[PDB]
Amino acid sequence: MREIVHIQAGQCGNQIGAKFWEVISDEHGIDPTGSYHGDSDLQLERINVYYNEAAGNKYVPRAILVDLEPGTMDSVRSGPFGQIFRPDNFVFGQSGAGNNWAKGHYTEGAELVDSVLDVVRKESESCDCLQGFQLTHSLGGGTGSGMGTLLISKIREEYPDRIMNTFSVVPSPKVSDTVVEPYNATLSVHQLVENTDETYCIDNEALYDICFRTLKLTTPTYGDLNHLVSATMSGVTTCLRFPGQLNADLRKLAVNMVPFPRLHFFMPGFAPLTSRGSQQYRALTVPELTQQMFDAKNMMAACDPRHGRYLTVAAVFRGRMSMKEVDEQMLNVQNKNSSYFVEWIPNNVKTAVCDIPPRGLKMSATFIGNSTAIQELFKRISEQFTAMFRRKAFLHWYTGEGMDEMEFTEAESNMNDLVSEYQQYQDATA
Amino acid sequence: MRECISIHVGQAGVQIGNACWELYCLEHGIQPDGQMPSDKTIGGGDDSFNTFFSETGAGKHVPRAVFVDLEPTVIDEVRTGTYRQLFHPEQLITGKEDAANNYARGHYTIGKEIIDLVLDRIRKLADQCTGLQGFLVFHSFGGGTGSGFTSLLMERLSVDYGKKSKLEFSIYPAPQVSTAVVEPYNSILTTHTTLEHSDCAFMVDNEAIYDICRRNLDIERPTYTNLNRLISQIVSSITASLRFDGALNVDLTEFQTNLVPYPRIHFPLATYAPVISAEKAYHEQLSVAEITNACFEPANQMVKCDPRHGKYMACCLLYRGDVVPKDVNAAIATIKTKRSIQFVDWCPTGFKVGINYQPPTVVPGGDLAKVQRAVCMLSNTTAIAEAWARLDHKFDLMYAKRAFVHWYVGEGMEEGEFSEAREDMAALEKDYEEVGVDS
Amino acid sequence: MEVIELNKCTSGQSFEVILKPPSDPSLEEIQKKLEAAEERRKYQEAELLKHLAE
Amino acid sequence: MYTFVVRDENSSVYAEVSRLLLATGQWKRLRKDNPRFNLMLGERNRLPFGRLGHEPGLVQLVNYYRGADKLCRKASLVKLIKTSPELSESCTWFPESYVIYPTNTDEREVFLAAYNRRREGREGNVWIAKGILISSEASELLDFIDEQGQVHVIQKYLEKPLLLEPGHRKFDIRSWVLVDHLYNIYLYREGVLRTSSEPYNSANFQDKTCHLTNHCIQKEYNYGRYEEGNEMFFEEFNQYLMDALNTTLENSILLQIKHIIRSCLMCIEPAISTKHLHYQSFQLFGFDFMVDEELKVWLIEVNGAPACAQKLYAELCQGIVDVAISSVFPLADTSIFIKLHHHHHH
Ligand SMILES: CN[C@H](C(=O)N[C@H](C(=O)N(C)[C@H](/C=C(/C)C(=O)O)C(C)C)C(C)(C)C)C(C)(C)c1ccccc1
Ligand SMILES: Nc1nc2c(ncn2[C@@H]2O[C@H](COP(=O)(O)OP(=O)(O)OP(=O)(O)O)[C@@H](O)[C@H]2O)c(=O)[nH]1
Ligand SMILES: Nc1ncnc2c1ncn2[C@@H]1O[C@H](COP(=O)(O)OP(=O)(O)CP(=O)(O)O)[C@@H](O)[C@H]1O
Ligand SMILES: Nc1nc2c(ncn2[C@@H]2O[C@H](COP(=O)(O)OP(=O)(O)O)[C@@H](O)[C@H]2O)c(=O)[nH]1
Ligand SMILES: [Ca+2]
Ligand SMILES: [Ca+2]
Ligand SMILES: [Ca+2]
Ligand SMILES: [Mg+2]
Ligand SMILES: [Mg+2]
Repeated sequence: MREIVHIQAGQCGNQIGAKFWEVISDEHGIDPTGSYHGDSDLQLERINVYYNEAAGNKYVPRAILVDLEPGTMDSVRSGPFGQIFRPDNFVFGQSGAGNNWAKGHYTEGAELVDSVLDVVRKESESCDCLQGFQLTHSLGGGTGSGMGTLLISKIREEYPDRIMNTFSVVPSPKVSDTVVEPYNATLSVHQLVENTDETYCIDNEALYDICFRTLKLTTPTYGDLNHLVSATMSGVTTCLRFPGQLNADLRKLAVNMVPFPRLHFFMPGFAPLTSRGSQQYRALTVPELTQQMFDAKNMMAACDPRHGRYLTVAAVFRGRMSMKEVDEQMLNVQNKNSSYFVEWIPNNVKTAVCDIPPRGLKMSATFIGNSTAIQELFKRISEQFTAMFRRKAFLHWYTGEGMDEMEFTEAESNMNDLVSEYQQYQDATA
Repeated sequence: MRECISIHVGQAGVQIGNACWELYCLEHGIQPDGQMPSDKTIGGGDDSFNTFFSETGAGKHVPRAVFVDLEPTVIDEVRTGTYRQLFHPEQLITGKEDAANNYARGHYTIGKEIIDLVLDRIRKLADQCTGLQGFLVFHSFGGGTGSGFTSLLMERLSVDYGKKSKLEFSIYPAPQVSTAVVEPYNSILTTHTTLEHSDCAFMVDNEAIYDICRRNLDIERPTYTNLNRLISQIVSSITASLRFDGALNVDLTEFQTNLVPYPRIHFPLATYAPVISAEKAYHEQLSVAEITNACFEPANQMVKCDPRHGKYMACCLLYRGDVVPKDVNAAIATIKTKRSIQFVDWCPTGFKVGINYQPPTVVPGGDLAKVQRAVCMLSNTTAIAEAWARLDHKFDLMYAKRAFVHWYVGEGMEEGEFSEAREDMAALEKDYEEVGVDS
Repeated sequence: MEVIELNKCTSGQSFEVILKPPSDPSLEEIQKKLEAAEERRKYQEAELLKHLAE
Repeated sequence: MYTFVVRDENSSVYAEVSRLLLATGQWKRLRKDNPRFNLMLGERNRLPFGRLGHEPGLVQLVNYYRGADKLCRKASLVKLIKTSPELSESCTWFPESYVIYPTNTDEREVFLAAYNRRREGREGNVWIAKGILISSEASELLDFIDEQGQVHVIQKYLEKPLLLEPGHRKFDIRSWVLVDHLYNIYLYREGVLRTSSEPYNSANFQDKTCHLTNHCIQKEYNYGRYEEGNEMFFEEFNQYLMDALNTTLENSILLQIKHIIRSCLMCIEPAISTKHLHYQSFQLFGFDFMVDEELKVWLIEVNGAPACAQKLYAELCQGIVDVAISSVFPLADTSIFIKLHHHHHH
């Protein structure tokens, strides 16, 4: 009734994208066949935000699956919720993008993009009132990063008055040794600053450190990293999918979260942090959730929030608990750390409560923060980029696909401009 | 008998309208289906309640009401709820997508594509009216629709109904239940734009109401339903003289005369007592003196502010229940000696009193206890400017950095509309200070 | 002190007690305002599409 | 962790209170426009009382009582005493006084009414203006008033002051009064006499290093002769009243002082009390008294932002913290004040 079209791109995009559909499909009681078997009408009231209905009261994700190689899409197709996705919404090439932004954005990806738009268009046309698009992808490879940003540009051309949202996985050398990731990610960030409204920065640095240091997993796998992504995605989309007042559509979230059009990069956090499988036996009290969701160690972006100031925050508490105690605790964090919240945006913290908890938990909290400390993320990428770029290293892979050095220089500059704007507001004062 | 049309705009306006017409129906013994056993002129008449209801040959009483929202969820609840039959489908107008908490989107962008339709549905009510006096408009200051579309609508009713009166019921934004950080921006924008078009406006600060609910109804965390039931009693109290026989405030014109000598200063403070929880086992019934005296407690006001530090230009007391003038006069005598009540020099120090013998009606299973006697004081006091001050300060903080402004520019509004709206409020706070303070 | 304008009826009564005496836009101009805002949105949108085209 | 903000840099007293609060390590100071404070120490002008008590989750307290200015401007004080029946024109501890404006309300004519029954009794007829001049001659003040610009006060001058010996000196008494959030009225046990240093010259009024007892106007013209800084404290002045007059401070003066303080503040309690309000106030006042040769006490003025005297800062500021603030915001884990209460039954 206010529909969202979801797109997932590349290996990473499709991996987390699949996990997201598994998790939410279960929260809304949909099963692999696409049949509702839940026991609550809360589950269905806003089901049309993410699912189309079908013959036999069937629910079908409004989800387009994109990759330049077939590999992962056969892994999607024959995973648990593989059957649920609409088969003509699988759009795949044959060659792959070889971790190369330029191929995904300018050569190999441009061949495929028209067919993805045809599928987007067919999905946009059956929509009573389309709100926008959410894209899942990594920024360190070639398809999700290069082709993903190409798509975004093209969708905004056809739907310039719809909201664009991404969950963008930021690369880290603690997780990948592919040497051109900083290039691919600086080029993507350039696109993102210009053409999205909200971006969830999901930093592989942070997910790895959480797995290792806090969940005591000595050999984290992508499965462990993605469990954290899917929990966060479940949490940050709760207000869109369940009945509610605050940030209940993409536009309203954006208005609440983005004071300046370029500063739309969000830090998500989650409490309690869990590892897959192992159960959690104690429920958290509302104070523990509050203290934890705001903890640096619970952030999915590896930035220290005490190094910045929060422009805006949204908090979402899930489960059966006292709204009185939540308001009190929410108020106590701000009044006890008020200097970390910009005083020139009054009442910048907003709080929602959904009665349905996530599977496996009695109580949970998701935090979405637009903080100036995210600049640490962009500096880090920028340092890694510069170390290579100043010797023009690895550039032949990009110039061989038509690109000029100028395009790298513009991108580095735009990301350095972004970083300094965060700084500007960090320092501001009334 | 002259008719009145109620326009309810955006979620807050609609939900509060819902609450008011439920109460109006219980007060005049009108049932959910619209039938009124006590009404003996079947198919028409010019009784006092007909100011708010029109009649059909089938014996059916229907609100002189129009609900408008730019999204449909909330007006759908009206369409399928207990009072579904009361209203005609043409009175309930909805859009597809809402103003997203943005005045500009509600004024300029979505306003355009729906204003003409709404004016037309209003005109269909005004043509069942032998002698329309004007409109009561209900909205939030902070919503996109509530602020942006209402101000556009107000501009248009001035044009298509120039000689008609317009009263507002306006919800002033409170962080404890607000849904947008831009509520200050919208609130100033819509105030600037609506000020010349409004004759008398009754503000209700959600903060005041929310606390009255915690403090006096023992509600751990008030919902809109709690808030709105309380608000609807105040409104009902205010409108009672239009819907019942009496000689005070019998028409919209009289509200302006009795409450608003200086036109821009048209924001009377409402104070209400007593508010008593229905769960309270033992309640000692409050006297006339006691509830009158409670009218000068800030804790009972619709807006928290301190009238001791301003001046009055007018004051009405509206009593419901077992009350006689003798008691009111004695209560006012003791209260004058005990309290700080300074009128402006160019006004008589007095009170206009209205007694309606029927005690307040409460919604069954509501949170409010039935009481023998209640009162609602309406006072035009410069103390209310404190609410303007608060809202302006917050606007200043944000606008100094241009935070969020791009969202408004992006809908076609010019930045300079911000400073112009803010200049108009600066002058407003100036007018309240000239009137209210000396040295 | 001094009660006045006492009015009584079956439903209630009213009176005044006095303790102390004293001592606009046209339909046109609107359609315009809305139309200028809309042009401003069309220009903003055209500049973006111009940019996407480059 | 309680929090607070400071909006008057120039306040001797609240400078000290900041320091004392910080030093508990349970108070954190904020930047002056951060709205999320328990406590404001406010500016002297256009303090935004209208923005207080609307931050949820915070009990809020301010160090001024909105409305107390009516006590503390000479114009308003004079007005308050005549007009308030609890005080009245009968009032015997305030000097006969009159509000007068330039000609650029007024009660000039009514001033004359009394001026020409002292010139028709040939007795004392010295008056004082409010930049400040004493004269026997009406028009030398009236023409002095219009020629200055502001609204002023004319007040019977006290021709027969009590004089200290050695010195034949003049003085005023300054008492510090703290009113807390419950409207407890606390009189600080230490007060101070602000002495003249130069024998009280009766028949000449220009040489004003003897007629005015202001700490600043003594300095900048025998300063330090009989006592440090022209400040006699109470042990001393009591002792001197014992020796020289056979009485005590308590009996001859302090009862009148307590009485005068109570009456002034009870008078305005209904207009300024914060008892039922959404924010809470307290305030330190300085009351200024004259004493005549008969040991009759007269109220001169009330100061809404008084400064303390050097020796006493420490003890007073500690006591402000103890009773005004930590009563509202308790810490974990010898009373310098005398509480003014009195319920006589009639
Ligand atoms: C050699 N690089 C290591 C690596 O790629 N390790 C791989 C690794 O740990 N991988 C690929 C995990 C992923 C999965 C699915 C898994 O099943 O292990 C991590 C990165 C999440 C692997 C498979 C070569 C052992 C890495 C962890 C990035 C590393 C970086 C800095 C310092 C030390 C180790
Ligand atoms: N008292 C009260 N306040 C409400 C209610 N609903 C919303 N509000 C308040 O009104 C403001 C939000 O405005 P809404 O009326 O929701 O906005 P709208 O008019 O629907 O505007 P859009 O959704 O932006 O199109 C906030 O201050 C809310 O607390 C209600 O039922 N009662
Ligand atoms: N009626 C009167 N009779 C005798 N002396 C008087 C008087 N009125 C004022 N004085 C003297 O003049 C001095 C200064 O007057 P006043 O105290 O009113 O001015 P001020 O407010 O600038 C100083 P402060 O604020 O500390 O009291 C007094 O301390 C007193 O010595
Ligand atoms: N968190 C997470 N990161 C991934 C996953 N798969 C790949 N990555 C990261 O994504 C980047 C590689 O992009 P990939 O999606 O594999 O390239 P593409 O398929 O061409 O888009 C590197 O930063 C990898 O560490 C995953 O499943 N989860
Ligand atoms: Ca090819
Ligand atoms: Ca094609
Ligand atoms: Ca009838
Ligand atoms: Mg791959
Ligand atoms: Mg709405």
